[PDB]
Amino acid sequence: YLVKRAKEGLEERLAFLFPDEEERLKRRPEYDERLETELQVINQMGFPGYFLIVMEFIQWSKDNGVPVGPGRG
Amino acid sequence: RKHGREEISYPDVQWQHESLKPVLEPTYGIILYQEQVMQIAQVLSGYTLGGADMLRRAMGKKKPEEMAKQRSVFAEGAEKNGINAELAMKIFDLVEKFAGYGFNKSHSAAYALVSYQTLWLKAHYPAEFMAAVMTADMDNTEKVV
Repeated sequence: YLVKRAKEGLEERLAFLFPDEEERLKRRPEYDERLETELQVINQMGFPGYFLIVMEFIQWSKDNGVPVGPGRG
Repeated sequence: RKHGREEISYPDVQWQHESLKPVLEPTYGIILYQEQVMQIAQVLSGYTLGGADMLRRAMGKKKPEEMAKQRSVFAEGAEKNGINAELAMKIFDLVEKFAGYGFNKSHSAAYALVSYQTLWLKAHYPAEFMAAVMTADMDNTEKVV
């Protein structure tokens, strides 16, 4: 579930950051490789519930009227 | 070094290597960050990401035994990448000096983004924002003044 929402969240960001699809393809591999390298450590350390709680929490507070500060450690 | 009053080096006049240039570019060859410590171990000496984080951690503690081992791994790691050994070790001494002051770039950046947002707003629509600034310090007469 995390892998899915993260790959697909990255797809939103990618189209916002690089709205030229030619450039998005050439700039993309670095991000996918970084994404899966991180994904591997998160899953193999065994925290997927934790990340899910927090992502949902952060999103919901954006949808509704909670601005969140820059802090994230 | 930013304004051409001294030659820019990557990072030092003697102890520099051109592979450090993309890492140190934005800071004019000055080792400022925790994350630069880690990028230098990646690029110069071929560390794993996790072993790189362990070096920066060992640099925070500053312990006797600790360094001695990594000091050796970091020497033969640079040798294996064809980078000069004495250069690699003398750069390690500078990394260790600056690691003591090294601030967390990722922590600085998250907050600095918010500073830039308050900066852009003030420049482009700086009335409402100022009103908000006044509300933030509303009860203080001195600050309001």
